Amino acid sequence: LIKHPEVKSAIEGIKYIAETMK
Amino acid sequence: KHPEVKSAIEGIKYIAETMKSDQESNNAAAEWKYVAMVMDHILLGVFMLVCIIGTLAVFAGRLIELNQQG
Amino acid sequence: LPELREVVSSISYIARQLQEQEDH
Amino acid sequence: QELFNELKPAVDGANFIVNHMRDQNNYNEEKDSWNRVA
Amino acid sequence: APEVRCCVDAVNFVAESTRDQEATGEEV
Repeated sequence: LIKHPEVKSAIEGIKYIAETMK
Repeated sequence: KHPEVKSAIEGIKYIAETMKSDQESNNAAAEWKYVAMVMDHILLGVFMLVCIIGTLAVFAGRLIELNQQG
Repeated sequence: LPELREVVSSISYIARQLQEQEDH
Repeated sequence: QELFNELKPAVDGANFIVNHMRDQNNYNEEKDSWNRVA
Repeated sequence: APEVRCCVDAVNFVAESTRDQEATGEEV
């Protein structure tokens, strides 16, 4: 289920939000 | 159900509730801003009319009286 | 899955709020 | 399948949130560049 | 499986950051 490109993009997005706020 | 997964779920819920509360507070402020905006329009009209009518009330009497002597 | 349903509701609410802010 | 049918609005919303944050960050970066030019 | 641990950590970081903003805003 993770392999779906939208799921991967979403996961990288949450990581991006966290890093930007840090 | 790891403790951290439950903490994450509560985190998403907390973020949503915080945005919701901020939305209510912003709407409540916007009502006051609307009231001030309406007052500002009424006062604009009133003050321009008072400017015109006060100028005329001060000057028009003597000006009319002098024009009647011409 | 009540926890997942509440999470989806929260995420959808956040997305809708950001979309409304974009329109504003 | 149906699990994803229930999780798809959440994935789409998360992607939308991410795109909105990224656009805002780029916008702020350009504003900061203008500030430095000034 | 980077998803489980690392994205839970990211979401938790967002939540605690929001809490800190709320606490700081209550003091202001």
